[PDB]
Amino acid sequence: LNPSCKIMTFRPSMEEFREFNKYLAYMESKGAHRAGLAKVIPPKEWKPRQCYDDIDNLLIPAPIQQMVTGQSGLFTQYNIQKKAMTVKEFRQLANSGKYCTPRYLDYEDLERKYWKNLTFVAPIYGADINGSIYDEGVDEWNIARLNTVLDVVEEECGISIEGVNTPYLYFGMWKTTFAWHTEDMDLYSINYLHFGEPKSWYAIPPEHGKRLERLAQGFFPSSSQGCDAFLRHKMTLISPSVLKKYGIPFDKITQEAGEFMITFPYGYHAGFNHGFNCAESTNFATVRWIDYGKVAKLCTCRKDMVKISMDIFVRKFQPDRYQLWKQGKDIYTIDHTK
Ligand SMILES: O=C(O)CNC(=O)C(=O)O
Ligand SMILES: [Cl-]
Ligand code: NI
Ligand SMILES: [Zn+2]
Repeated sequence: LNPSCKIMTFRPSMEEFREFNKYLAYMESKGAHRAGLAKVIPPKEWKPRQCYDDIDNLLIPAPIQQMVTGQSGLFTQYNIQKKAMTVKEFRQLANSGKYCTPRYLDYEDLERKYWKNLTFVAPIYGADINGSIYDEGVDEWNIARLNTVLDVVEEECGISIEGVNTPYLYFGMWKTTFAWHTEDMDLYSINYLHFGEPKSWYAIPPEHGKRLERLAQGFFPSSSQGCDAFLRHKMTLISPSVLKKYGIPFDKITQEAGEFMITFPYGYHAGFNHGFNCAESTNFATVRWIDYGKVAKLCTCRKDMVKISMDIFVRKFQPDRYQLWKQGKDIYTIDHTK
């Protein structure tokens, strides 16, 4: 139990680290999941890639100019697609006077500059690129193959996981933003920062998630009017100032190069990149997630949003409740602490 619900940081030895699934279980046994987010710093000797030089040549097919509109800690974000770009070209763009990180004293100061400068120059994010940049043969915490319940269902049972378990690359520059969200189907996610400047995160404990949603609904009654789960559009920014004022409990932490972040089922998070960087992420599941999956509020307003059938997971891992669940009689409220 982690009763404060504060974001925990783990520093495993190489032996404790080798097995991702085992380590995640250890993390949750210390109450890591109550914060909605955790940091894992792997041992210094562990390198998922020996040389990042070739990545400069990688193509970013569809870079995204992030346009923010709003005022005083409350913003909506929309994307404008830009020309394809190599990573080398993107790096040079990010480091130019227009797009580079401002001078700052410390992270708190930099955070302050972010919220103050959001509606000026629009940053460009190289987001959602299919792929992994781990060397072949790296078997520890390989984002491309984590072997979680998600992978078992896909391979043993022939069920479509939706490419929820496929790796994505994200090249950030200063001010590039990720709006408040939980993962598709309220899954876990894992995020590794390969190289470059940090990434700052805000997190809300799963046990206070509904309070963020309520606050969001108040500030964007428009958005809310058109969609039960509008936060899933990933367009809504709410500053910590606004959160503090309305008493939404949250925590913050900065991920540095070589660090893993793990977000947990129904753990709301958001944040921004400090400058040029490269992160790799995917979604994954555990048995504990199943109850979240069966109860997840989905996007009602679009066509192609991600929706995974929960039938196989309930049938295979919750056989005691399967029939009751299919009858609509599996009624419960989730203990985000267990
Ligand atoms: O780095 C980003 O663009 C945001 N990442 C996440 O929301 C995540 O890894 O779960
Ligand atoms: Cl700035
Ligand atoms: Ni996320
Ligand atoms: Zn929607």
